[PDB]
Amino acid sequence: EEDASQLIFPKEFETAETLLNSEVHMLLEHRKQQNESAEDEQELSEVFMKTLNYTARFSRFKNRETIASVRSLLLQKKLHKFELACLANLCPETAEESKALIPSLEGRFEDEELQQILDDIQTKRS
Amino acid sequence: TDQDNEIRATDLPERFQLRSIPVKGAEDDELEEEADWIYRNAFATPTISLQESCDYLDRRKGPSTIQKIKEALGFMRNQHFEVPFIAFYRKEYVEPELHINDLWRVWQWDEKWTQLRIRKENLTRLFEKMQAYQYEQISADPDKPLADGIRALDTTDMERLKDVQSMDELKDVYNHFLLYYGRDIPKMQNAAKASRDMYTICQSAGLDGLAKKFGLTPEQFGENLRDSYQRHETEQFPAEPLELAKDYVCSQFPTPEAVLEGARYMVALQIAREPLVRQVLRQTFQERAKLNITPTKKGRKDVDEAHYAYSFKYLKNKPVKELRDDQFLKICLAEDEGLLTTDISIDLKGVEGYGNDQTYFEEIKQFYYRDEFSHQVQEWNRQRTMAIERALQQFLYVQMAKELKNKLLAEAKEYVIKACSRKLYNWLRVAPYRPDIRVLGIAFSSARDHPVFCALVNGEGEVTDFLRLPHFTKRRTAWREEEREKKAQDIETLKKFLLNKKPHVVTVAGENRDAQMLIEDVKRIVHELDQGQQLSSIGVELVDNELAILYMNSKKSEAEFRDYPPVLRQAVSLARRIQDPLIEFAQVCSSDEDILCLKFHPLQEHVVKEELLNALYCEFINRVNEVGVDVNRAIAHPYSQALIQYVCGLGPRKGTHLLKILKQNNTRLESRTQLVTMCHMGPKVFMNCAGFLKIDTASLGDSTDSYIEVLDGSRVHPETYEWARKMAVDALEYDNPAGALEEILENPERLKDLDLDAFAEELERQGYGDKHITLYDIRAELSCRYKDLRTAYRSPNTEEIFNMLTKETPETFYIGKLIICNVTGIAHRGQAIGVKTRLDNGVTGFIPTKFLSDKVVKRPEERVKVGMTVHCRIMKIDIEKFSADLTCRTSDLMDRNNEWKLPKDTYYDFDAEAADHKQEED
Amino acid sequence: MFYHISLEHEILLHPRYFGPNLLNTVKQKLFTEVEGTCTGKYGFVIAVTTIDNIGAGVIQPGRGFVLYPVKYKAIVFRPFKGEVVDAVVTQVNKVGLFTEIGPMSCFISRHSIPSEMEFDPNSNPPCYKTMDEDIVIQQDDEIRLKIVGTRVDKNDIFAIGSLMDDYLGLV
Repeated sequence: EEDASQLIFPKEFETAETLLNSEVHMLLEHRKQQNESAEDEQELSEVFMKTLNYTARFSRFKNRETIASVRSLLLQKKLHKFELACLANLCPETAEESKALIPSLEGRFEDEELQQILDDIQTKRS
Repeated sequence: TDQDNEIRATDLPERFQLRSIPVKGAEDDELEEEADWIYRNAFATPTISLQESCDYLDRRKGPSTIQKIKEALGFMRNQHFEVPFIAFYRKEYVEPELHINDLWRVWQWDEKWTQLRIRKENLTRLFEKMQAYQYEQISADPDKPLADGIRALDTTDMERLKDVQSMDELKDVYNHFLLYYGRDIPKMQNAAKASRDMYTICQSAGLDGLAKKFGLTPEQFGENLRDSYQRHETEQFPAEPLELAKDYVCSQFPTPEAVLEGARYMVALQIAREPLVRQVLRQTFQERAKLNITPTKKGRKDVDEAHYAYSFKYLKNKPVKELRDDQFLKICLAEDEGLLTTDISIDLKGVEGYGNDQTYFEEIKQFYYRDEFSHQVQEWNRQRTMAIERALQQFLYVQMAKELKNKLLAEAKEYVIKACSRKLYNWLRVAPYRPDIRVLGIAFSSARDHPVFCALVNGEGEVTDFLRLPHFTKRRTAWREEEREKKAQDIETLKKFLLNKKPHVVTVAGENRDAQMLIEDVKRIVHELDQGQQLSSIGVELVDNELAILYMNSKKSEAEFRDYPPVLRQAVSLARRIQDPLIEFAQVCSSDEDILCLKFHPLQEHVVKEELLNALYCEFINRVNEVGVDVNRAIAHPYSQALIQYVCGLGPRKGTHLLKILKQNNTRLESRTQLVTMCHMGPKVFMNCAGFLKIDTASLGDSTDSYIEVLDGSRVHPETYEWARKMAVDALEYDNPAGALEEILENPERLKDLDLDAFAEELERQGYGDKHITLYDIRAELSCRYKDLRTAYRSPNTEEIFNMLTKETPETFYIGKLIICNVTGIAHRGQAIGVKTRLDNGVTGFIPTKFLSDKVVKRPEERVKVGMTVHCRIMKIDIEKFSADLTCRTSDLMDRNNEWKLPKDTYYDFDAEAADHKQEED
Repeated sequence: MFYHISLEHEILLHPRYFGPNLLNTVKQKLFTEVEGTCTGKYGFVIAVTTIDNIGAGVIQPGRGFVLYPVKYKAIVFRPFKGEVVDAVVTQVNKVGLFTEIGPMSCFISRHSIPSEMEFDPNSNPPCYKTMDEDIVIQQDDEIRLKIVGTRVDKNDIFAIGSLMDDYLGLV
């Protein structure tokens, strides 16, 4: 009974901090680099390969500088981690599109500043 | 289900109805377009990779085949004639360019044309709807010029869609259409209904207007690429790229460099999506593409000499044209397992300094360049250079390389399917055994304790008696006395059985090398009977038991012979197979995909199952129709009923229904006419299958009060019965129709006196077309009714016997291969010559004393013992004696000089291989 | 949805490894243990980033082994009902579409597809299409789907998705 429509989440997502697809891609590729140097190592699971390919293909941001800049930008606004991560990973192109994608977003913040934040996300992409 | 009832009633070939895309009539114009399209894409289009012609019926084609293809299309599309009917009764229209197998290719490619035609129709509607909706804005305000973001969907785009000849070109048109009009279609849908990514960012920001100032349109640049020169001169603009960039600067693109960066993407993407650019590059990749392979960490240790990817472990600058047969499939399979990584590129890798090493990007850089030294031109030239650089590497190189790999992979899979078809055709082409019939099939198991079961089948393949020999596998020369006594008793038991039953031929399963020992025992027993002339000579044959094994496993054998053990059941199949391989193969291979259980090709499992299955069943249809099917024999012998489904124009459903009516009426198929009067067969279905169904008129006898047509037991189609009667009348030089036909069959020698050349004109004069081929076929049938065209049975040769018993092939058993053998003794001639070994496949190996070790060997006794396992390398192979010379020297195993290892690829990257293991040592 | 959470796991150690490299074999076993697993409470576990601390292991009487409580920070991918995510089409047939979100696989039912889409068995690549053919989804396409259900199978949760809402389609 936990979803974005209600935002009534467990004590665990209350404690943990969410990550974006580009950060997860960076972390997984770093892990892959460390694993490859390892010798006589139970190789990485095929599931990890599939997840890595998925994360790399849909990575909206390409460098750690861009990721840090986006993180600071979104950290400035008063946004919960779940909405922040969902907007950053999907990256809606229009304010109406984001309103439709995340119902929780509508009715919370004004749309002129949402258009501004969305355009900032677009400009962050490279 | 009700679908089967509809198919049973419909007067169309069952396979035609079962086709995914329903067969529809084709107009003359459509036939002409389809015939040319089929010929270009199916017979006149060489494969990129090296593929040898699989055609085996012939005992390439020019434009003349287009007319033949059109004739074949008309017979199928309009007249609903199946491929077997056309190849057997419409030869004059399709031959000699088109054969039965080629007609299948046309039939297969006929389906491809229809789907491509349908897609073009759908895209045409979409283009028209966009063309109309876009015009709505112009209609309201014609004065206002179209915005730079609103391209004109002119007839050039529409005609380009009409000129599409392939799916790949269709996608280019569709992708090009979406790039410019993809955004507005959802608005188009609402307007039509009511009336009844990174690209879009640059459009909203207005960078599209800037994108038009770079010098050329995507279509213009594509023309330059096509002609390989500056067909269109780039238009220069006064202001520098940065000066125009600041004009488009906004919140989305603050810096001028970002403005140019965003604009540059539009040019690169637009160039990539241009179908003309895509078409030109698509041709370029097919001409200069090269394959590079580098093993992964996993493959660096997994790909040893015995691995199937050893030959292409390292590849450097190997043109795709060099790939042959299923070489690419193995490369893809190795990649699928993570053993290596592939790369398709049009530029040489690590070949710096080679003459004319400029990459494809450099060659076309001058096709979008302005030759001026002005500073502004250089900036614009620099801006132009990066856009194409992005266009090639980011989009065109990636898409085209992927497209080529799919094209290359499909060709490799097609070869594998072609190989599978060849194997099945050879098995089905073997004619029934003809003694120089009653068959005694003998089968045995690899285990020593297992007995030997002999199954006797009469002429119709019905089991009449069987023999069990508990100790037939034992050697009559065994030193132990009881074994000889046990072996001796079984010999006489078979001797008495042979004397009474008098089988015409004895077939022994080629389970293993022990089959040879059984052959000698059976032959010796027959020799004793023939020595005293108490019994005629009985043929002894060795038959592969792969099909027999499948029947032993198949649950169908259980129903037929519940009490017969598996070894005895396979004995029946071996005896049945020699009697008629086609019947056995069809009966053994049921609708449960049991055919795939047979080993056609090593990589037959890596190809499309539906494509492989369709090709295999085509061989059955071709062979079954050629041989013919006897309905009366099937009714009396249910096991032979599996041939009716393969009959032309019947299929599994109608074929099963045909037996049901005949068995329901408790009558026989006395004449072909009964298929319509009694079985209620449609005229179209009758046309396809009437000539391929045989009735044994002589077997009917006087019990059949109704009229019996002698021609019903011949390939002559009912439509040409009057022609056959006329031919018989002319042969005897009469001056009745039922008398000459009967007499000529008894003495057909008078047929040669006929002048069939003259008879052709008379038919042509009265409007029957060219029938010279048909007339010759009619004359041949009169000489011999339903003469078997299958290849005469012959005993397996030495090469086949070695493969049959050892289950080994040259690819898997070759000189220099590393094998494992067990020592069984020391070869003597005190004095010794080497060590004798036995392989797991039954081959007896021999290790000479000199090859027994790197250093000199004094006595072989201490080096190896009986039962010891020694790793050895094959030096020579003696298939005739199932012997092979072996060496176990440590230096030989190491093979530092690579003398024993299999040949590597011509473009093998030895430099990469040397470096890889060199870094490993460090 | 990918997540970064700290979890705890107790690893048992045979006395064979009570040597200088004990702490290393502890983390090696943790990595081999947790990585690749899936759980309903925490979803898939993608990778182990760091190890916060290794508690003092305990000697279990009679048994030779020693147990260590290893608190560790890991990446987990947990989907939710009513969540819009990107997915990759991997196989397309007449019954419907099959997509993948990271490790998870999804199947889109006909009732989750907009009425404009219609099944087409005649096409060579089976696909979902409408008469206008404005949007075409085929194998390897990127789609945006709404998760409608969660079902846990053999310690492997599988989800069913949907694209029935507005603006969910190939972009």
